[PDB]
Amino acid sequence: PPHGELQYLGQIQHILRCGVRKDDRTGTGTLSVFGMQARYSLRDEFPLLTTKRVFWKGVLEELLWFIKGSTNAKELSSKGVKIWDANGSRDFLDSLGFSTREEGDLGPVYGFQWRHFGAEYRDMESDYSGQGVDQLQRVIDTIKTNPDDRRIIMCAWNPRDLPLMALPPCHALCQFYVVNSELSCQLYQRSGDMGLGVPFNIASYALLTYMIAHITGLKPGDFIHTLGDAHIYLNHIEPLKIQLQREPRPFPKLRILRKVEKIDDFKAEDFQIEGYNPHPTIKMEMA
Amino acid sequence: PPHGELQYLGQIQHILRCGVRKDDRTGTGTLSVFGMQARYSLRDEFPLLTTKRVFWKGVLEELLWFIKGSTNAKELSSKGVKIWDANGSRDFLDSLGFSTREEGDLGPVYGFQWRHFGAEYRDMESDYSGQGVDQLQRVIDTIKTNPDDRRIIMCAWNPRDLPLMALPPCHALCQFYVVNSELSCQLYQRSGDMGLGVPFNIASYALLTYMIAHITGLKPGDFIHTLGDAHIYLNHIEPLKIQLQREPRPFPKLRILRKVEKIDDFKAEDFQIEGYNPHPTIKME
Ligand SMILES: O=c1ccn([C@H]2C[C@H](O)[C@@H](COP(=O)(O)O)O2)c(=O)[nH]1
Ligand SMILES: O=c1ccn([C@H]2C[C@H](O)[C@@H](COP(=O)(O)O)O2)c(=O)[nH]1
Ligand SMILES: COc1ccc2[nH]cc(CN(C)C)c2c1
Repeated sequence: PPHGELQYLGQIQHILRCGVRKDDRTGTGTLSVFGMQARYSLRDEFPLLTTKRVFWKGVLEELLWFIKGSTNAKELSSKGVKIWDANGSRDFLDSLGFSTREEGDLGPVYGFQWRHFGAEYRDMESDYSGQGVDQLQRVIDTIKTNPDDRRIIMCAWNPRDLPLMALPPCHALCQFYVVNSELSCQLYQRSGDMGLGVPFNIASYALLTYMIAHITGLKPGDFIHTLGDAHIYLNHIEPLKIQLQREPRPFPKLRILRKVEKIDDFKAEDFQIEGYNPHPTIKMEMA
Repeated sequence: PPHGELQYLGQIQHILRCGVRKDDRTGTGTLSVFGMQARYSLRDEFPLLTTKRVFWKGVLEELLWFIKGSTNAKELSSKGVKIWDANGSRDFLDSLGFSTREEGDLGPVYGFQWRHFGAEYRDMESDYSGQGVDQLQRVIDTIKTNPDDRRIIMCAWNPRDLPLMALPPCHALCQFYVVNSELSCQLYQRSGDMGLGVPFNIASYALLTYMIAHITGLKPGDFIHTLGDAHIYLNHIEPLKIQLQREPRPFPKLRILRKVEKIDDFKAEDFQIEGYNPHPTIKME
């Protein structure tokens, strides 16, 4: 029964062989394919990629940050995780015409949409209690009361709020599904950096599925990863060709160390990655 | 290496062999798989399924109805296409607590979202000019000025408006992509009836892609169909097993009979399906 990581590596091989040259905003260039799908099992395994070490602390702190409803990059930065800091910087905010906005205010991004979809975004420090649709909690309620429902969806893509965001969301939406006491999740990702982001993104939503499964007393099932523009940056090709030489090691397991009743109560210390034996990281430039 | 209609037929075979028995809202029951994807080429071909005749007039009138921004089921019904009528009926509207709403008012469904996303929905007859985001026109503008953009998206799923809709959308969102003068489209469909709906749905978005390609002077590329809950109802299994035994005929072509500048100007008579040779329909409840 073949290792789950071979699907990701397979997508890299497909983009390298069949992808087409395409320019982007940074003028690095890409090889790109439109429309891909991979399926990663979550049964007695957690799909944290082994051919290159994935930044696990980042995955976990960012997810907890989303779940709090936070849109303050400084709040994620306090936890050791810098991945949203460039997008919240005075310079980057000024380049979007948000001169009046405080540093770190990303606008109504993921945290805001999951917890207060459709509320009037004022700033990051504001009180949004009871405003908008709490999509995350409604997903959890529906899994509990009506698991066979086909509307268990969480949408981050909000065309009305897009002009206020520092970055339009990659993770447009995700859908949940229940059968035989197993919870699965599909993610529609409109744009995927296969070198840097994708492994991280797989881990983010695998972890979300494990958390919701625990709250609802279900077993994790599959994570389905669907991509729109799936691209490799040209400066990542040599690093990626190195990574493709590495045999994957078995995926680790994720233990949840205590019983937890509401999703708001999860803390970083509640999670233990057990058996993670990645090969060494390879450097790959971003902005 | 399987192509065209063989992808759809392949998904039917996969659900029949690997799908899991599941109850649904109606308690008829289904075989179901979660997460599927198919790729249909649009280059010198139009993916209107041949193993069972697809209701072409319905596809076309409904798409033009969406594009107008209409949310009035009676307006689609006037054109011979009844598929939204049950959802706009006085009884069905009363069962959702919309006793004050006129018959046919489906609420803020596709039409409204594509043209006025985020506007305050009052009723179907109201004037929504300049209100909300016009996602359809913004897709067209972006394809013209910045084809390499990865944000060319049209979203029908609006959690704030869901409680006002007669039906929550199947077609959550769709995304466009341009490379080498070819326009492609991916559709995220959260729930797919593989027997009745899916063939129709493929045709709907293939046609949308052809229309936008024409306005933007691009050639059609691929249509990618992504599904969430992909199911076959149990009463459709015997009919579907019959359909799987039919050899597909080549896909037809779609001609666009005149030059058209804005997407609002397309009319039913502008479109010609040429070479369509389907097998006879099979009935499905
Ligand atoms: O969680 C994320 C956030 C961003 N990106 C990527 C994809 C693109 O390479 C780039 C953003 O491009 P745009 O689609 O925003 O234009 O960063 C990811 O892969 N995952
Ligand atoms: O254009 C459409 C509209 C609806 N359906 C389907 C899927 C389900 O069988 C049913 C909707 O059920 P829910 O997913 O809303 O629960 O209708 C389609 O396939 N295509
Ligand atoms: C309060 O007005 C708003 C603000 C942001 C929004 N995003 C989506 C909607 C949809 N709504 C008009 C029903 C919205 C409304």
